[PDB]
Amino acid sequence: VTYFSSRKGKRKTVKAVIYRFLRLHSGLWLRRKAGYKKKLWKKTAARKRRLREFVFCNKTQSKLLDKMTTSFWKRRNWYADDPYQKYQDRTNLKV
Amino acid sequence: KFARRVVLLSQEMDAGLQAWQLRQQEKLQEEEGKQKNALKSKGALLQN
Amino acid sequence: SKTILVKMMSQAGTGFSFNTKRSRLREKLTLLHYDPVVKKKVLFVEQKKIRS
Amino acid sequence: YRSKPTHGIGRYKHLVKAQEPKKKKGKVEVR
Amino acid sequence: RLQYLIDLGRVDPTQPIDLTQLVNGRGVTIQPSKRDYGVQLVEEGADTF
Amino acid sequence: RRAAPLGPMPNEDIDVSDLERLKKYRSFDRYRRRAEQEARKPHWWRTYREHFGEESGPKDRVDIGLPPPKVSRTQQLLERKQALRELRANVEEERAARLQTARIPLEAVRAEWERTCGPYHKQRLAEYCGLYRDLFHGATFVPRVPLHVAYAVGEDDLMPVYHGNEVTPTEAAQAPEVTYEADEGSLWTLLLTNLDGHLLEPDAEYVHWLVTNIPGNRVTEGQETCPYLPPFPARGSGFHRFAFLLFKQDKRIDFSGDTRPSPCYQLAQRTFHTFDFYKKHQDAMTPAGLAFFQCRWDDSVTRVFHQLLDMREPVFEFVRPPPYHPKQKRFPHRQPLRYLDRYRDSHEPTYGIY
Amino acid sequence: WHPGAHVGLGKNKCLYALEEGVVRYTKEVYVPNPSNSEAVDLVTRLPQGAVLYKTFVHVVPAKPEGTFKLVAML
Amino acid sequence: PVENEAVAPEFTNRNPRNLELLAVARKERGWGTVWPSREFWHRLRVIRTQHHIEALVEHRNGQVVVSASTREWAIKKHLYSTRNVVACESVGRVLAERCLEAGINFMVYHPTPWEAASDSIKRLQHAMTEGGVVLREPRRIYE
Amino acid sequence: LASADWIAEPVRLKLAVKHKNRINRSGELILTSECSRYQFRNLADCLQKLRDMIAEASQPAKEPSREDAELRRSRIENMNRERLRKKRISSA
RNA sequence: UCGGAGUACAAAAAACCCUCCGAGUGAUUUUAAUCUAGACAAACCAGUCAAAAUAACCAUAACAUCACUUAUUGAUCCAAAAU
Ligand SMILES: [K+]
Ligand SMILES: [Mg+2]
Ligand SMILES: [Mg+2]
Ligand SMILES: [Mg+2]
Ligand SMILES: [Mg+2]
Repeated sequence: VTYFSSRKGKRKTVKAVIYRFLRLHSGLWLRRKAGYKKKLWKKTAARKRRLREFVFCNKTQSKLLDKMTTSFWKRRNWYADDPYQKYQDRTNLKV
Repeated sequence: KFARRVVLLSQEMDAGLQAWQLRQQEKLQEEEGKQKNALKSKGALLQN
Repeated sequence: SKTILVKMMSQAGTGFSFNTKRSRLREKLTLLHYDPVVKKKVLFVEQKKIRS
Repeated sequence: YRSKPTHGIGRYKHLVKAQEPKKKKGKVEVR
Repeated sequence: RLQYLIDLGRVDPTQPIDLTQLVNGRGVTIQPSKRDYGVQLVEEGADTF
Repeated sequence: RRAAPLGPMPNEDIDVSDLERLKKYRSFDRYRRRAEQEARKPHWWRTYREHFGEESGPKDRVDIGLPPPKVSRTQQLLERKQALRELRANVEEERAARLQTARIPLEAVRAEWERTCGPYHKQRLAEYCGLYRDLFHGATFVPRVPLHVAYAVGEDDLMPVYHGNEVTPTEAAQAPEVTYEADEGSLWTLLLTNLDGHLLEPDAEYVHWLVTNIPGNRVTEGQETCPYLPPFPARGSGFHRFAFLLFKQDKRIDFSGDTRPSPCYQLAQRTFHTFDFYKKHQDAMTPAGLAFFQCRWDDSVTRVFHQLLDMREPVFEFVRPPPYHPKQKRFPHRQPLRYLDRYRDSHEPTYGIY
Repeated sequence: WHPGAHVGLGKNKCLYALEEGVVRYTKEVYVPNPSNSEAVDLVTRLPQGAVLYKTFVHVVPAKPEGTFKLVAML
Repeated sequence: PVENEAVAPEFTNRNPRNLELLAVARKERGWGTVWPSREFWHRLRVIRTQHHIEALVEHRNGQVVVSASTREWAIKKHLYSTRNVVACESVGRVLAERCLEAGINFMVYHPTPWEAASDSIKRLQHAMTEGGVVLREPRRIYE
Repeated sequence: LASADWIAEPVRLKLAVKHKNRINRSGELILTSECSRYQFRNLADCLQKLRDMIAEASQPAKEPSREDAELRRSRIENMNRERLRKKRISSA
């Protein structure tokens, strides 16, 4: 991670994170299971179903990815016909 | 402060003992209530 | 004895393929799978050889 | 469990005989 | 919010309302750079409109 | 730290040594019969019957009923055997029995079953359905005298009411008829009650029919106390149980405190407690018969609330408890994307300052 | 531990509760499935005075199936 | 207002068979390692002693509801022998009538594999089917 | 329902036969919806539901039938109670 | 690298260039679906079970089996094939 770039002096981002993660506005990150396209005939029906499901990331991983990406990707976006648009905000969270 | 603790501890043990005695009487008084609340068994005693 | 992995295409016209392990000395295999596209059991035949 | 009074309630191997299986190499009418 | 703006005089129904009047009324903020194509109307307060 | 068992071990009676001498089971059906007999004993360890509601185990049932008829076993033993030998010697019966071609007079068996073991079989039917629990609590009675209740539905069709049957309210719109064998030397009392169906109180039961001082068999000639009312179960909660109770009384008892008005339609006046009712007149009356049927909702119930009871029809519904979910964590770990949908309050999107 | 009342059994011999309630452990008799040749053979050779005993896991239900509520009074 | 219109918000039904007849009561699912499975409301228990034939209908609590056996004097005097194939038919027909009288229309029968092919049991169930009693209890709603 | 003159006479009576469970004591047909939070959508659902009730009742040839799990036991419990009803003797 | 037994005596975990057995796949047909409550396990990545519901077929049918059954296996990127 380049904290200070040599051209503008701002903070750069890691393009590896954005190509394989989705950030909801609540802070939660979204990812695909590892190995969901490798050797499907070998795995059982239940195992294939589990590997094809989106999963969340814990606090340390979520905190790690927030320091690897700039503030542009944490903004609030209103996409047209976005399937994840209803998951952006948390609700009924009693902490 | 020590004296008040002695009084407090002595009363709780005495109060706890009284509660157990009340429950024992309550259990016995409840048992006789069931006997004095059912119906007169006619059964085979009608022909006896 | 080595087995062969072949891909079987549905005979119902829909595009649905699942791989099955088959013995090499055996001839062409034909099974009765259940493709969700038609929601009914249809005939499946061996089409291609992928992995040994 | 060991310490429980109901230990060994499922004991059955002492009711039936050992019934030694007829091994392929040990198959012999030992009378 | 559209009802809220009218009651406080932020915008007026006598004059036609378009995107420009909403911006001058501080109702919504549009950033053309961030791939914004305008304002979409939602039905959150359709009952009390 | 081994402990000493609190009682005898199950398989300690048999000798471990000399296995060949002990005879084996040799069958699987013998083990099941032996296992089931062993499963009903009161073992000192924890058993399935202890935790799964054996209804307080052994209960000292209080018997309040007519004494059993006096029958001589010595004479009965000889006559029963003598009758069997005549049937045994019939060659034609052996011809049919061997060729697996014979039938029995089921109607004849029904008549004799009622006289011989009918009272005992009906006793456990009432206990299974909890009639005694909701009427006399722990007390129980044996239906010594047979009782028959039938409903006139068509021109000649007759719907019977047996123990634990199911009768539609349409068949029960009209008053039924009761037939039982009794000499003209005593009095009888008939009571029909709705055990479940009371609205305000859950521990009370309604009364649909009550006839006092019935002279012998003729029910109609007896004094009438509460007029007949068709069953009115709620549309939601179905299968209400209605029980016919027959009481035998020694003397003419003054049943005037329980008198109801002739056009009685106030359900507040139909509140009844059989245990309380039987408490007052325990000395005179004695239960002798029983017959109960199930009853669900139908179209004929609707007119009862409107025309007869002048009441808006109440409708219930079976409501299950809401599903259980764990406490929501701020950062769900390895959970599907649908984890947020479980705790969503409404599927309609809600906007804030926007 | 063999499964008991309101307790399932997975393909990997794990016990999972089927109804919400209190877990209880119990020693009961064992009557094997007749189609299981190995188990029925063991029962056959037992002496007449003996019965197999096994431990079981039960879940006594706590919440009732449901309740009736007034939804409309027409 | 109208004193007759007072209705409690929650209605309590004390009839034990109300949930069973609505197919909403809980079946004791589970076991699997033992036999017979105890997932039923009513079970038909047929016992063939060397002298008498006894058929039972049992609830899951262990109680017996309706029983029809050759040991009864009512059925004994009408049968030639209590240990025939005809005797099982008489037991089946008598129990079938009593079950209808008792309101029990559904029950579960789990026969032993060799008893399922036995001549008496095969024709015993035939009497039950024509007697009005139907096996294969209805599936629980929201099981 | 009786005074609703925007529906035909055969249609008006068929609604009472099929939807007699929703008919109030005073003859007031009651329809209720609880789907959406906005009352505009709730009212729209009721009107659309009312159209479907009238449309299927309006057609004389519209008489669909279906078989359900509860129907099987309903027929059996109805068939069983007819076994006891077959006796025909003089009644009260 | 992966599994079983002892060391690790009774919930779990627990080491050594410690003591002994194995696995890097076959045989067969019952060719084993979609969707979702709740949990075991775990640093992470991974692994496991699973009611209800829908479809399939006795027209109210989901555990592929056997060989100590437990191990019979490989992440991204990238490449090839119909997608
Ligand atoms: K009630
Ligand atoms: Mg913006
Ligand atoms: Mg854990
Ligand atoms: Mg299922
Ligand atoms: Mg790389």
